[PDB]
Amino acid sequence: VNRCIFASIVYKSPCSPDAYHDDGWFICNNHLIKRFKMSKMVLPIFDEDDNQFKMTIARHLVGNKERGIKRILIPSATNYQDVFNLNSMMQAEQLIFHLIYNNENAVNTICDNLKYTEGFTSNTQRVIHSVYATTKSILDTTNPNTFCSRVSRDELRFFDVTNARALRGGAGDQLFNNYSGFLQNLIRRAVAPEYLQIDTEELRFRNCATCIIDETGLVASVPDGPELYNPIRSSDIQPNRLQIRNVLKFEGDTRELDRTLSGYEEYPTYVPLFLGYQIINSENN
Amino acid sequence: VNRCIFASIVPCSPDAYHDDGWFICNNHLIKRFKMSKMVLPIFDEDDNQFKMTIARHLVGNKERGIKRILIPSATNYQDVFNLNSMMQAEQLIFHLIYNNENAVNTICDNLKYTEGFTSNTQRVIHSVYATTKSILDTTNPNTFCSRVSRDELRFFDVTNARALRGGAGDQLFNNYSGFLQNLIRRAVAPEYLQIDTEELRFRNCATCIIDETGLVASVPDGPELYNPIRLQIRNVLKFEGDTRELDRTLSGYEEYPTYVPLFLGYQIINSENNFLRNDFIPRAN
Amino acid sequence: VNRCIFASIPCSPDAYHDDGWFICNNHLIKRFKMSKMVLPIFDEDDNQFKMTIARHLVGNKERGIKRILIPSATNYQDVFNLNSMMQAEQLIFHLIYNNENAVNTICDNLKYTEGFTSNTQRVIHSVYATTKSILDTTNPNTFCSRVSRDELRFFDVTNARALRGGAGDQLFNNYSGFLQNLIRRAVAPEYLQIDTEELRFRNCATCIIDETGLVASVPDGPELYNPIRSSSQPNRLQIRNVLKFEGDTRELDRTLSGYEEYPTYVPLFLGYQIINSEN
Amino acid sequence: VNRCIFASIPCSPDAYHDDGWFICNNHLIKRFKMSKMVLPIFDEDDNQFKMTIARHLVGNKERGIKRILIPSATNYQDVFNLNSMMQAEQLIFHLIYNNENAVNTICDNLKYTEGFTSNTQRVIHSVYATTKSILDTTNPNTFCSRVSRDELRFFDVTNARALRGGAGDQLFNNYSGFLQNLIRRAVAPEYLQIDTEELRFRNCATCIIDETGLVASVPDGPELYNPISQPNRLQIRNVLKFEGDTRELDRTLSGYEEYPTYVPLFLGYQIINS
Ligand SMILES: [Zn+2]
Ligand SMILES: [Zn+2]
Ligand SMILES: [Zn+2]
Ligand SMILES: [Zn+2]
Repeated sequence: VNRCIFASIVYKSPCSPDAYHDDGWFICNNHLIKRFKMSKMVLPIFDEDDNQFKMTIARHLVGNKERGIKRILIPSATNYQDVFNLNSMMQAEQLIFHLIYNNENAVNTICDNLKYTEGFTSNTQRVIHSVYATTKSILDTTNPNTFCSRVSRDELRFFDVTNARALRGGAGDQLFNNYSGFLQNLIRRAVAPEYLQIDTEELRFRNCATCIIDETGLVASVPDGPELYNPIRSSDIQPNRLQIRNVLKFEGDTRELDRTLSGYEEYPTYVPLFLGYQIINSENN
Repeated sequence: VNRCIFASIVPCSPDAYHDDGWFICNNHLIKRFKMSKMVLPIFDEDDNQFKMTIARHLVGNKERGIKRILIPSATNYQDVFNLNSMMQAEQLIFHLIYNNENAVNTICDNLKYTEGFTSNTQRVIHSVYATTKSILDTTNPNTFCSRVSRDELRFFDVTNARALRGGAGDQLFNNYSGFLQNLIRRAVAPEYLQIDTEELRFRNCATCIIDETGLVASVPDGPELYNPIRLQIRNVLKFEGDTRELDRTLSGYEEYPTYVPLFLGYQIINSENNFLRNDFIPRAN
Repeated sequence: VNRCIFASIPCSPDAYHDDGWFICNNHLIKRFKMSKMVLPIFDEDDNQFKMTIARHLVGNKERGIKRILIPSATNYQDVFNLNSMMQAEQLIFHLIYNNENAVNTICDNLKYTEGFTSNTQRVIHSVYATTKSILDTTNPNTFCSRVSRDELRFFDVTNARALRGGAGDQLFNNYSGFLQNLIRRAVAPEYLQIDTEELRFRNCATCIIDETGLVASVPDGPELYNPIRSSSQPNRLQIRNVLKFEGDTRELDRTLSGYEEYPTYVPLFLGYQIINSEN
Repeated sequence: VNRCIFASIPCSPDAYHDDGWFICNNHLIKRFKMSKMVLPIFDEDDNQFKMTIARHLVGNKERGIKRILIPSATNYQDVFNLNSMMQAEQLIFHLIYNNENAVNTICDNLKYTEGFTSNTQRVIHSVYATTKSILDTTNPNTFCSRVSRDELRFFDVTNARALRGGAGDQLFNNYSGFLQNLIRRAVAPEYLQIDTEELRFRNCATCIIDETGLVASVPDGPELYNPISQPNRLQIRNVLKFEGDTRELDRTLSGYEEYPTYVPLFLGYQIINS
C-alpha cells in the first residue's frame, strides 16, 4: 500500500500515513523533511466555487540563516555526492540515491562487493533484488520520457520564464530532463507557475516568483537582496560531539491584549514555491 | 461596545462591539471599500508571538480605474461616491471627513430648506452629527498633547523610509485628513520592518501601488492577479469539475490562503523599545 | 527595622533582616548588577570565620559604558535616565551623589505644584529628612569606632608599603563616605598587610576603578563569559540572542554528580589593604 | 564494582566508580596533594554542561620541592623514595614513567625467588599486564581501536593560537599517555575554540608544568592564602597572633552565600571545530 521508497527500505520508517493513499507520491512527508525541508500542500482554485482543481503545492522551511549549499534544495547530478556524503547513510539509501542519479557504476561496485559476502547469497540477495526491481519498476510506472508517455501529458508546462530585468537567460532544461522523471513529476507537484493560460484566457496567481533553478540545483532564493525571514517552526528535526547554535528570538510582554482580537481573520504565513508558466490546450492540434 | 461610526445610522456587525481602532463594522467596510478586517499572526517559533492587522482587497479583477480605486482622493470623492444615491447623513459624514466645510454648511442650510426640519428632527440629527464629530476629534493627532510615534515611523516606499526621501505618496498621506492617515496606518502592513538592531523583509515584492488619485488597489505591474468571490446575464464561466476525487489523501494537506492581503509600505523601529502598545493613541510620526 | 534606603518608598527580605549592607538585594541587582555574599577564612584550622565579598553579574557581551558597574558622579547622569524613575529616587540619587543643586531643583519643582501645600509637603519632608538622617549616620562626623569607619588605608599595592596611594586610589575619597565604605565592604583587598604579616589572596584582580567609576572590565584580553540569570515591562519587547548547546551527557551526569562542584562567578578583588590591631 | 588502579594489591569509595580517572581521590591527595572536582557551567537556556578539573591545597609552601604536584620521569625516583613502596610497585611506577630499564631490573629480582607455589612471577605479572593494557587504552595516539578518541588540546597557549604548542606540549606528548589522560581530566583549558568560539574562562592560569614536573603556581612571591627520619610519629604545632572577635560577630552573615575556597588547575588552550 505504502508507496514510499523509504517504506520499501527494510531503524524505522515511520512514514506519514498519506503514502498509503491514492496520491501516489514517491515519498512520505517525513522523509520530505529528512532531505528536502518541504511540506506538501494544496492551493485550491475555483470560479463557480466548486473548489474544482484543489491543485497540489509545496512549502519549504529553508531557514533564512542558511547559506551556500544549504540554500540548495536538490543538488544537481553534479556534486550531490559532496552535498550528501552517503557514508553517513545506509547502503540501501546509497543504492537508491545512485539509482536516481543513474550512478549505475557505483551500483555495480556495490553489487560486486556484496557478491562475495555469504550473507548476501544466504540472506540478502532477495532483499537487494526485490528492492532494485521494485524501485525501477515504480520509476518506469511513470518515466513519461519513456513508456509511450503513458503518464500525465505533454502538460504544456514551462518553468523557464524570463525575469524581465535579467538578461535573456535560461538554461538547464536539459538538466531538468536528465532528472529521472519521477523528480520532474515531483517538481510539477511542488512548484506552481505564476501564470496559466486558459484556452481563451490568462490568469495570474502571484505578483512574483519565489524560487529559482541553478545548474547546481533547485534553490529557494529571492531574485535580489536579502532572503525573506523564515520562521522555521522548529517542531521537527547527530550531535554525538556537542553541538551549539546562537539564535535570535523574541522577548516582550503585552501578549494578553490579543485575547479579544483573536476573533479576526487570520493569515497563514508559510513560504510557497512559485516558478514558471502553464497553459491548457484549446485543442491538441 | 459598538463603536462603528455607522452606528450613527438613523447595519453594523456584532464584531464592531470590540473596543478596537477600526471604528467600523466589517459590514460597512465591505459595503463601501471591498475589504475585510483581518490580522497577521507573527511567530518566533518557541511560540513567541507577534500580531498585526490585515485587510485583503475584494474588488473584482477586471474592472479598471475608479474601479481599482478603493477610496478616492478628497479632490475626487464624489466621482466614486454617487452622493445622490447616498443619504444626506452619509454625505455629511464624508464631507466632514474630507474637510468639505463648503458642503457641510450647504447641508446646514438644506436643513432649513427641508421644511420637515420644523418636526424638530434637527435635534436628533445634530446629536448624531456631534456623535460623529467626537470620533474625528479623538483621532486628531494634531492636538498638542496627543501622544506620537518616536520609536517608530511608517513610510510608503522602501527608499522613502531608507533615506527619508521626498516620497510624494508620503507627502500626500500627510496632506490628507488626520483621520484618513490614521485609518491607513492602522490598515496597511509594510513590506519591511527595520528593528532597533535588525531588519526584516516579509516579501520580495509589494502587493500594490497607490498614487495621488486616491487609495488604489492597482498592482505595480502586469495584469491584476485572479480575484474570486430579471433581464440580466449571469455570464458565468464553468470548468470541468470531473470529480477526479483526491481528498482521500489531500484532506490533511495544508491549504494556502487564496487572498490578496496587504504588504504595502515600510516600517522603521529605531529606538530602545518602549512600545506602550496597549493604547490607540494617534501615535503619529 | 528596614535597613534598605529604598524601603522608604518590593525590597528584598534582607532589607528588613539584620543586614549590615545599606541596600536591599533587589535594588542592588537592578541598579548595579551585583550580588551580596561572603568568603570564609581560617585560623590555619577549623577555627574559621568570614568576610563579605560581592560578585558582579554583568554580561560578557556588555560593551563601553555598559562595562561600568557604578559610574562616577559626572558620568552617571548620562548612564542613567534619571527621569525614568519616580522623583523621589531622583532626589535620593542627587543627595547620595551630593548633587545638592539638583536636590534643590527637585524641591523647587515640587513646591511649584499647587498640590504641594497639603499633606504632600509633610510626606516629602518626612521622607527626605529620614533619608538625610540615615545618610548623615553614615557620613563621617567625629567617627572613631570600628563600626562604619575607615581611616587612611590604601589599595595601591606599590605605595601601600610607604602607606601611600596614587590619585586613582584617592579617587573614592572624592565621593561620599557612604560610597567609599560600601565599595570597600563589597570588594576585597587582594593584597593585605595584617599587623604581623602581609599576604596575597588572589593573583589576578577581577575588576577595576576609573575616573568614570567602577568598571567591571577585564584588565586584559577578552571579557569572561557571564550567565545572566533570574530577574518586567508591559510596554516593551525586543529580540534576544541566545547561545545553546546539544548532545547532552544526561546519563553520564548521574556519575558526574559524584564529586565536588566548583561553581563559577566573578568575585570582586582589587588592590591592597592595611589592617589594624583587632580585639 | 568499578575499580581504580589501586585495586591492585587500600581502595577508596572514590574508586568504586570511574570515568578514566582510574585512581581514588584518596590516592590523588596521597600522591600529589590534590582533589578531583567537577566544573559545572551553564547558559540559562536550561543549558548546563560540565567539565573535569582538579585542585591543589599546597599554597603558601616554599622552595618548590615541598609543593611540586607531579614529578618528572627524569626525577620521580629522586623526589619519591622507591623504598616507600613494596611488592615491586616500583616496577609499576617504572612502567608509568617509561623506565623499562628499571622494570627489567625488577624482573631480574622477580625471576629470582621463583616462588613456585605462590607464583610471585604471576603475582606481579598480572598487575603489570593489566597496567600495560590500560596504558595502551590511553595509547599516546589513541588509534581508532582505542575508544575515548581524544579531541585536540593545547597547553602552550601562545602557539596554540598557531596550533603549534611548543616545548611544553612536546614534553607533554613525551609523557606517558596515562599522564596525558589524567591531565585532560584535571586541567581545564584557559581557552576553548568550540567551533572557533574562543571563550576565555579565567583571568589567569594557576599551575605551570615544567620538564621537571607540575608546579602548583607560576608566581612564587605572591603566594595565596592556603588553609590545610621517624615517620608515623612527627608532630607540628602552630601559633597565631590575632586577638579578635570570639567568632560570633560573623553570625550576622550566616545567611549569605560564600564563594568557593580553592585553587583549581586552569591552564592551556583548546579547539573543538566540527
Ligand atoms: Zn517514507
Ligand atoms: Zn457600521
Ligand atoms: Zn530596597
Ligand atoms: Zn581505589
